[PDB]
Amino acid sequence: DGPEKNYEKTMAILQIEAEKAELRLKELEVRRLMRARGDGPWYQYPTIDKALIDHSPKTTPDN
Amino acid sequence: GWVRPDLGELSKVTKVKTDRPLPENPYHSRARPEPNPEAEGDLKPAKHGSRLFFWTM
Repeated sequence: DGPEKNYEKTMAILQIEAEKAELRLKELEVRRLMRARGDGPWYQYPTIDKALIDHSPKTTPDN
Repeated sequence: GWVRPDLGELSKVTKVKTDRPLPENPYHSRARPEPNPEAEGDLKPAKHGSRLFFWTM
């Protein structure tokens, strides 16, 4: 095959691999930022739910 | 001029028409932390698939 085959095809290899390369670098730093600050969808750890608590009046007043 | 309260009658829960204002913050609670950034958008295919090592898909 001529050179337009391998040329445009190798372009496709490089562009796909470059976007994959930069997405990886973003993911490493995004994962770091999420684990450090915690303001993210993932890396969130379980906390006790409020609905378990009871608001009904108790025996003692001061509660 | 009194009446002996019947059994169970005095234990009835009752309503009191007090004019005291409601305690807005009885527990003296502070401001609460804002929720995490919520999730939105639609799920699109992962760009370049797995993107793990040499796996092209």
